Amino acid sequence: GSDTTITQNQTGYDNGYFYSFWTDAPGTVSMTLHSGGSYSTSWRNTGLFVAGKGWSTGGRRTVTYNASFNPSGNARLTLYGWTRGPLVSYHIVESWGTYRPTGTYKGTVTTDGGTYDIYETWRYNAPSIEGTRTYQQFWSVRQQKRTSGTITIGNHFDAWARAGMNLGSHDYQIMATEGYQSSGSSTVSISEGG
Repeated sequence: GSDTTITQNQTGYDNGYFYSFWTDAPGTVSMTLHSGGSYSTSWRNTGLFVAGKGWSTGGRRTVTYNASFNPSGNARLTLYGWTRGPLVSYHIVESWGTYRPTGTYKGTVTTDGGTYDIYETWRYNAPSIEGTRTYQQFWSVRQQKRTSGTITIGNHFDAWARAGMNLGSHDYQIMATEGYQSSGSSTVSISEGG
């Protein structure tokens, strides 16, 4: 055999790609690690989770992904990442389930054949790569859903910066499946390149 299925919070390297798996509802969600930059998830009556593959150090890299994205309920297909100093999490949302994420609207960016709404939100006393903290979240949310294509990440970072949304030093960067409650599955493949 050889793919590996995991169910407990962890990060690591699998098949040459960084991966992260996090949930507050152990036993209700799992992640299966495939060749290269690919993984699957499955969840049933879950709490909160985020899982994906990518890079332990994020940056402006152009990336291309392909996904099967099958949420029953609230979920997102996202290029997701973290920075420190300042501590920030960001989300480039390509698709979503029942709910389309929003926040304080700060403009749009048109890139990779689509137009994205830019938002800022704050999280208070929440889980983060630095423990329980209060910090900013940055968002680009596509105006129409898609489940494959290229993301020129630098274009998002630049647009955020024009709106005063400043990033710190990069920690990890993954093509993530995010979920809140309900059930579903995904299979996601990510790679550098256009």
